[PDB]
Amino acid sequence: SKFLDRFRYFKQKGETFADGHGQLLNTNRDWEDGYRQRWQHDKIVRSTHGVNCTGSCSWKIYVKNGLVTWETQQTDYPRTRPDLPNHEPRGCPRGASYSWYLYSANRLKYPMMRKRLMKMWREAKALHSDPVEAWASIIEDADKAKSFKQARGRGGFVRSSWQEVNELIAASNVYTIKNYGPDRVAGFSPIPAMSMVSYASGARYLSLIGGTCLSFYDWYCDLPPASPQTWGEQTDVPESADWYNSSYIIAWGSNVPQTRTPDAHFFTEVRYKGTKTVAVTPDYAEIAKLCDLWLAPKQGTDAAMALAMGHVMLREFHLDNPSQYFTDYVRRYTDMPMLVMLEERDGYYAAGRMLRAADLVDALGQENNPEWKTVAFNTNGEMVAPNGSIGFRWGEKGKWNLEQRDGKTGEETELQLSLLGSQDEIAEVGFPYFGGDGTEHFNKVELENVLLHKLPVKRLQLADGSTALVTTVYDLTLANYGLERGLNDVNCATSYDDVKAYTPAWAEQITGVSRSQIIRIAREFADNADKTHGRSMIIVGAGLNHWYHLDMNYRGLINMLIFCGCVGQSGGGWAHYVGQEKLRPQTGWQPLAFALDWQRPARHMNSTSYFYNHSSQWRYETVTAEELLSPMADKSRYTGHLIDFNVRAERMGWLPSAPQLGTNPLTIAGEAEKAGMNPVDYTVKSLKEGSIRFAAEQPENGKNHPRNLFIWRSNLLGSSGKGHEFMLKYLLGTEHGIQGKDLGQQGGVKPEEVDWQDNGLEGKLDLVVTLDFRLSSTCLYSDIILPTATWYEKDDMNTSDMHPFIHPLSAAVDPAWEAKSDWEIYKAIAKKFSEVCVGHLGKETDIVTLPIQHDSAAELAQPLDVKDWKKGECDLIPGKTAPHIMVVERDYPATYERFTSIGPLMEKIGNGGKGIAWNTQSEMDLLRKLNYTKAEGPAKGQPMLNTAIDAAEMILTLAPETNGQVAVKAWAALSEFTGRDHTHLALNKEDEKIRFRDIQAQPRKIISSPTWSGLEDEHVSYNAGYTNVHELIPWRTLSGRQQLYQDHQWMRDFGESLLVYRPPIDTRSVKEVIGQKSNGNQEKALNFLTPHQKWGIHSTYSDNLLMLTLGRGGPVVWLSEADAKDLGIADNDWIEVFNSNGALTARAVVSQRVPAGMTMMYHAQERIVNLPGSEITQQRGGIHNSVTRITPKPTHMIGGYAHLAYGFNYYGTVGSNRDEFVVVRKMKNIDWLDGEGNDQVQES
Amino acid sequence: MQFLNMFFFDIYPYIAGAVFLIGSWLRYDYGQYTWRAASSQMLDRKGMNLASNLFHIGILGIFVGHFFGMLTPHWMEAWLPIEVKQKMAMFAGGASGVLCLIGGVLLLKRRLFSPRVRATTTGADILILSLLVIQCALGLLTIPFSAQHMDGSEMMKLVGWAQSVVTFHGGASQHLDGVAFIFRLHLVLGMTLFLLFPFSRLIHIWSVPVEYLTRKYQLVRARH
Amino acid sequence: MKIRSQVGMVLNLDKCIGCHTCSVTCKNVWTSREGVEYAWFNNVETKPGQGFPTDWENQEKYKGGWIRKINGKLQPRMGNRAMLLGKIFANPHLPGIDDYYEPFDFDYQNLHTAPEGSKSQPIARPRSLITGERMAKIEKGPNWEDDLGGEFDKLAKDKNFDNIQKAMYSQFENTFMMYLPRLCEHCLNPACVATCPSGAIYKREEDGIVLIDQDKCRGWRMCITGCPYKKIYFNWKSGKSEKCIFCYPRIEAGQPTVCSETCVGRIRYLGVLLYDADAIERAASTENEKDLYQRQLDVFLDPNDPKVIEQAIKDGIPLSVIEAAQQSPVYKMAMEWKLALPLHPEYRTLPMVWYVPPLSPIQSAADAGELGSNGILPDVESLRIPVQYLANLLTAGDTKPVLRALKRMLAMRHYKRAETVDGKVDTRALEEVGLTEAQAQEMYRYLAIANYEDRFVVPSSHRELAREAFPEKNGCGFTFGDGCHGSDTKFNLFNSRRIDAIDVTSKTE
Ligand SMILES: Nc1nc2c(c(=O)[nH]1)N[C@@H](/C(S)=C(/S)[C@H](O)COP(=O)(O)OP(=O)(O)OC[C@H]1O[C@@H](n3cnc4c(=O)[nH]c(N)nc43)[C@H](O)[C@@H]1O)C=N2
Ligand code: SF4
Ligand code: SF4
Ligand code: F3S
Ligand SMILES: [Mo+6]
Repeated sequence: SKFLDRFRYFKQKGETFADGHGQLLNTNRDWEDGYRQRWQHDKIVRSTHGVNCTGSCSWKIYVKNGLVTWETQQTDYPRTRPDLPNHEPRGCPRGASYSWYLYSANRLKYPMMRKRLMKMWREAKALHSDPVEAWASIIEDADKAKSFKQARGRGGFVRSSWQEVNELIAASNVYTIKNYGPDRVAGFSPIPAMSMVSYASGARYLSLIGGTCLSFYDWYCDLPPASPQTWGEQTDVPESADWYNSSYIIAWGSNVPQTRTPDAHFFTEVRYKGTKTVAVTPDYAEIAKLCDLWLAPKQGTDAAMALAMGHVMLREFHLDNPSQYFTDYVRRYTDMPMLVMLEERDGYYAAGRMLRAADLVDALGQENNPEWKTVAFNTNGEMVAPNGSIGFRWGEKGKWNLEQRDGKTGEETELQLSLLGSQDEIAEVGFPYFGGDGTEHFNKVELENVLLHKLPVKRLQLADGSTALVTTVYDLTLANYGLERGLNDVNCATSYDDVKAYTPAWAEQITGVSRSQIIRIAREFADNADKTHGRSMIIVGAGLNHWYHLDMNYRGLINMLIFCGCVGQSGGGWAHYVGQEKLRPQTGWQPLAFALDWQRPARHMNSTSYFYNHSSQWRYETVTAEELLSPMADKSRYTGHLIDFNVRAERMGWLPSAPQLGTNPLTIAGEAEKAGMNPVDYTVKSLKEGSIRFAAEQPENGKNHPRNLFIWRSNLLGSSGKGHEFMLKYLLGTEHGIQGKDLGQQGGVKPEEVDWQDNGLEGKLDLVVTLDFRLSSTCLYSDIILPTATWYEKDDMNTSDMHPFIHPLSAAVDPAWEAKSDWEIYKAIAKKFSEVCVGHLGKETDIVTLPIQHDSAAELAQPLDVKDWKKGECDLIPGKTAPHIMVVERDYPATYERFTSIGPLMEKIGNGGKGIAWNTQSEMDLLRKLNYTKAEGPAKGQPMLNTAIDAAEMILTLAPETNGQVAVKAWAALSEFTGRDHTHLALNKEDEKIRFRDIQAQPRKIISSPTWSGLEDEHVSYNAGYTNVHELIPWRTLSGRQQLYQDHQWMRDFGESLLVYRPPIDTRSVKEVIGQKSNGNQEKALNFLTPHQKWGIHSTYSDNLLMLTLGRGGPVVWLSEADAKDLGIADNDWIEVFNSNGALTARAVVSQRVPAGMTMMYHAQERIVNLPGSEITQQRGGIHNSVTRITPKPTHMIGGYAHLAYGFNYYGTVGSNRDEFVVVRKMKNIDWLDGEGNDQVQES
Repeated sequence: MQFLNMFFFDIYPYIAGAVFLIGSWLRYDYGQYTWRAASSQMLDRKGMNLASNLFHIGILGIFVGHFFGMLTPHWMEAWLPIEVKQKMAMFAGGASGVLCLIGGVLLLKRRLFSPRVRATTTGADILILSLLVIQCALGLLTIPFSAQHMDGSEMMKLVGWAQSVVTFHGGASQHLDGVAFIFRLHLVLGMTLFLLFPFSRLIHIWSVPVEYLTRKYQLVRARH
Repeated sequence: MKIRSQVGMVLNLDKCIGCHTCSVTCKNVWTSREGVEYAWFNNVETKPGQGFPTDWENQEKYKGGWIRKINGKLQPRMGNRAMLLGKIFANPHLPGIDDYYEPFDFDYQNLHTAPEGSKSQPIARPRSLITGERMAKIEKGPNWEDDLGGEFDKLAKDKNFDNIQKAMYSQFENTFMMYLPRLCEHCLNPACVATCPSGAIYKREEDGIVLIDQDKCRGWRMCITGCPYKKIYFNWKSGKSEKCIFCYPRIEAGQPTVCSETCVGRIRYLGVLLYDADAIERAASTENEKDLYQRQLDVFLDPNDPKVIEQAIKDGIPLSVIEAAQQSPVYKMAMEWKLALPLHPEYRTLPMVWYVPPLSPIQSAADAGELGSNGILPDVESLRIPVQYLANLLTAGDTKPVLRALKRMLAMRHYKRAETVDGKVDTRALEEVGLTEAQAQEMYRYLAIANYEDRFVVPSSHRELAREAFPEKNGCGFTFGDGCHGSDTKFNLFNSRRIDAIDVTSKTE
């Protein structure tokens, strides 16, 4: 009795202590069980997060009372070497809050359908027993189609059932494929590395039926085009553990603590090892808190600082006191010794294409691909074609390596870098300079559009009898940087204080960063690299990569690292971190995701061009190609709208198309037969004649736009969708907030490759299907919402660039309510499709266009120039001057059986990637035992793909990163090309086989694979380029070395053969709308930056109450105190940000750490929480992408040129966005447009 | 009338008393987590300093007065005759009652109309406070009736009844013969508060922290 | 002399990345209930700032902690026993919900149920978790000032800017910010325990964790004012107060606290500290507040000293606890390397959660600078965070111990750089700060590599001692409601018996 216990008052008094200050009591403490019993749980399950953060962290999911209650990080990762800190616990605040979603008020529990669409669907089924015909009756009726499309984003969702939605979806897919083409059906899903099988689910279904799989890396602008340009690689970087091996690190435009949270400790801890760190950000970012020095250059001007730093490095470590390490490094690993041909101009010369073996008399002894082999002079003045050039990769074997040998005599040779001291004469070469251009918001330095430099040259007698002047990339580079070499060049610097194209003094004016800082740090960085042989590193992110001229920002940093021999050395190099793009078991996953085990090829598409076209953002383009050309380029050869360049790129096989042709590709085979010729020849003839045209030429004719779109693992319409209002208008057909006029309304120049119509086609998408576990902004605007399983309710796998571990997502409990995993959702759709298509689609023949692929022999397309077959400049040769034209047989009724089984092509053809292939029969035999086999039907005897685990095991068993047996066969395949053994890289792990159930027990480190350039070793950390530098494997570039010189016609004419400073572009989105809809408050133009947020990963977690409570309770925008005060804006005041593209509403965060002139709305707060109506559009306030618009860059459209050839997510136009400017002002009327009668008014 | 008289003044007082005691014991042994003052101050500090202090200082003055006024035996007699006690009760008790009533009304206005407090209140909090406000008002209303008998004849009856009840002497109701009805009501509502006591926040009264005044500052609990 | 043990905690602010993961995990586990939804046992604040609750460090306003009277005796700033009781009807210093923030939620369901024909896109508006009413706007949150969110003049009201000419810090080039994660200090002389009229708050003898007994607490809400760190939160629903429980359910078996194991930056260290309970009052009542830091160090005992070891055993400290104390990272950082410092020692509570001050980028200068004593690495004099600010936060205004900690961290860096870059031994910086190579290497092992087994050295609380673990192991958790838990006397009105006890006594002795 607690009451009776009170009588033991005195008896429970123990000894007093501290001279009567304290009393020890001997009383009951049973109440303590109250908190003990809260901590107690049923079990813990290992799982992770399928979100694009790059974290890839393994968590303990706690189940209590049979429900998911909370999570804490696993700490059992295999420990790193004793001299390196371990990875545990990893994690971040966003991930710690995921458990909130499972039973939250925003959880999607049942399949939903727009009421208007349901009403018509059911009324249609009552008149049409066949669902395909029911869908037709609705979609072919302008009034009916419009009734549900205009209802998008306007409420009315009603509970449906899996049976109903699956039938409608299947029916719509069949109708679309049958009447318009399989490529009129598409799916958008990104970053497969965060949940491999989940991505594969939809991609596999789409690929089987011929639908288009949209890209994401380029679309999100995570792809740094400078990587493919410089290394012929999409993106390969050192692991975070490798930062610990560096002795000098610069965090440039990378907010490590905030955007690389679980890895940040490697950065803070390496400082204790004596490593110096420098932060380069315009604002006082979180990263600055962790560094030794904070440099704050004007945003967007970073390339200027990088150029100045490189200037100092070359001057002091390459010229004045030549570094033995650096000199040797650039001699063997760069294209600097390579020879460049000079083009005759009026009074001077321009740098032309690189000299090729084919340009000389006996082609230098090279009979194979002589036009694809670069040339240089050896130390004995003799001309030679060194091993490693892209020409040695195909058509021959054993010479595609970086051994310093003569490609003809196979003898050892030493390449010479500079011609200075052996030149026949000195010639003046003009270099493009843009540092004088720019908007009023950035400082400029006036010099001359063309800077003439004195270059040492040599005259050569070409094979065609003509003569030519040549110089090395090395000399061209030193001149470009403005280094005086004794030739008395007026445009070269006499000192660092000399304001010349590229000095510290010059950069100080452009960036605002003190010249002494630029000098001191460049020197320290280079000195460190010299002492340690390359252990200087630069961690770079979207701060620099999301600008229109991201390539210049990157090549600037890249050159610094190359000049100091840091690329390929542990503790040094280019450390690019953006999205989670590294799906390690690549070649094991690719066949699964794109049904390559059954049919080849699939239909990949680069999304930036796709949306620029279909959401009609090109109809509002303000940027012209002309204003981007080099001042030394023939303007008349580059006329047309930016989209015209894309259309031309497409027909030349440079970039993919989608839809591909203006005619249903399933009908071409029939016509070919009647014409008495095979489909391929028939298509080519039709293309030449114009009877069949690329769909890109007429995107608004009514048959050339996508009609069915699947969206999963993405919030396209609330996060990544640049030009939000354009997507709503043109893709959705709903109200929109576009403020400006299009080309037609302004009477501007219409494209010369694309048809034009004053009133663009709207509401192009017939059906929008979104899969999610929370009702996102995208779901809000969809026709059908499918409840998917959370990451704690399904099995899958996850890997990342940050660490070498592969671990799983696991179902802690069966999916709640009626949710299903993505794999099961698409499997069910594939099943319904298979029955609904009977009588409509059978064994069809599909004509598929495929762009010239990088890492395939075809990459050696156009060697010396650009020829457009449509212009009659050359013949239409698919796979060389045009895209490959492939024939694909599809068994539509067998879609489900194929989806659920591993196809016969793995055994008939084999597997491979990155230019190599191998036999994988043993793996298929193993899979038959692990997954069991089909008992009968179309896939009888084939391994099964019933569950997500079966799919995961397929990935693990086929990939070299997860199966030592495959790893050895992969390295063996590569060895054939290089002539050097590389199997020693995996022999010691040949018995290793990672299994799904083992990684559930403990994450497993992967195996060194030729798919990558770093090693998974216990003595050396993973470092990109390590294999190129230490195994002498060439970078997949024209020269085989790190390419400083981009000699492709377009690269030269757009002024980017060499890195140069390029100021932020003028989007011209503000001046036409500012002051046009005044609310009485002052308006001001500001740079609109969208760095990634702290209270979410993109838009995921944005609606999570924990993140909203720790943040500011909803959409907010950061403003400097000066700008806010100028505008009369107080902290937390409602403000509106807008321009020609649209408008957004949010609350202000006023801070001193934001420099005047810029505003930051962290990336992705989306459109579902705490947003009042807009005073500009009179609609719900928009989002950050309501004020952005897609503007492509021609240099990102280049294809059919070695390293500049296509690859899904490897190359293509990017969704840059930091150059944007917006009008900002305090809101007056705060109307919520919800009928609650709870609106406010902000006075003054 | 005589039936109701014996019920309310001879029977009801023991029902209320039994419930009060066993209810308090049972809630203390089986409901420690529910044994709290239930402060609502943090949710709305406005006016609480004045209101709560007036109410508590006032009601404590009343308690002291009622306690010694009705329980103190007449023999404890020459210095404090009944009519002197009555004057003390009317003036000292009256003043305390006014303080109490003002505080109580302010607290009730707050509980009912302050959004944060009203939204988080329990029905019992409203009921118990409303009854206290009414009881205090009834109490003050007896003063003009006591004033009609400054010789203490009325008080003698009430004290007689109270002492009979607490000493378990039957026939307690007979002491009330002739007392003004107002006193009748006050007594019944007062006993009713004792009945409801264990099922309301009033249990906080049992916990007046007297021992704190002589307790060592630091407390440490040994393994147990 | 009475030795007691406690698992202390040290947070390395130099490695804190201000991510708040620690705050989210604690919330999910311990405070997601209605009544404490606004309470963050562990919360992270960006400095400069006023914090959560707003201006909690302003004791003149909140009256937290202890004061040393003229006669040398200690008294809660709140008032002595009688003064405190006099404030019980309405605590005049009590922080209001607005001082924290009004907890909110959003009407997500409107996104799902919005009717067909809506004139505008539906949205989820905020609603109060206190009243259930629509909120026109969210105006406050527990981390409202995150990353210098707010005008400098507002953030600079920060109590720690006292005695500092702060104008220069309002200039862009001189901008600075740091993170201050904090939980309950589980003090040796807790002001909360001393200010609770019911005596419901107590410090556990075996591990020093301070708890608020949920049975005994009467909701007097005086303790909230007493705590100078404002780490006790009133549960507005239950009517009782709650606070960080130092995750005792985990500590009891030797596991790290949730916020410790889940700290992404790997900045939290857990280790035993042996202290002389008999010296607590003497130390806390030292005349000069700048002596409190050292006075507390003097209360900590050397775990490797056989005199201490034998006394500990005599006083009942388990062998495994003494062993853990001998390899305590907390003892090394606070007593040996002098890197860790108390949080606001001037409150006189003898806090047990200490901090290593943060380094920062060098300050703005006229030029790029020159090589200093540490070469290309910073010298303590060049750091941009004003040392006086850090001293106001950790050492009662005395910059000496702060400078020593920062200098030593930098010295370690200098020494390690010579080793790993130049491949040479350079003890110059270490010698200047009084560190040996061995100490610098151990510092490096614990601070840089920081293996899990080195960050957390938590012994068992030995729940089997002085108790009956056998019957408890067999019957704990069957919460059928025997109504016999929580009291030592066996008699109970419902005529029941404890489920986890043995009632049939052995008759064979
Ligand atoms: N918490 C969290 N983590 C995530 C994500 C998230 O949404 N939330 N998303 C992923 C993904 S997909 C990406 S692409 C990255 O996180 C982007 O982060 P990063 O730090 O590189 O970019 P960001 O665009 O934020 O830029 C980083 C900082 O650089 C500064 N900055 C901005 N503009 C510039 C500039 O022009 N020049 C320079 N030198 N710096 C500039 C700024 O401080 C910014 O925060 C990554 N992990
Ligand atoms: S969201 Fe990403 S970074 Fe955060 S805990 Fe999850 S996996 Fe790790
Ligand atoms: S988890 Fe660790 S690093 Fe992150 S805020 Fe908390 S204490 Fe700092
Ligand atoms: S004062 Fe004591 S009674 Fe409870 S509310 Fe605080 S622990
Ligand atoms: Mo990204």
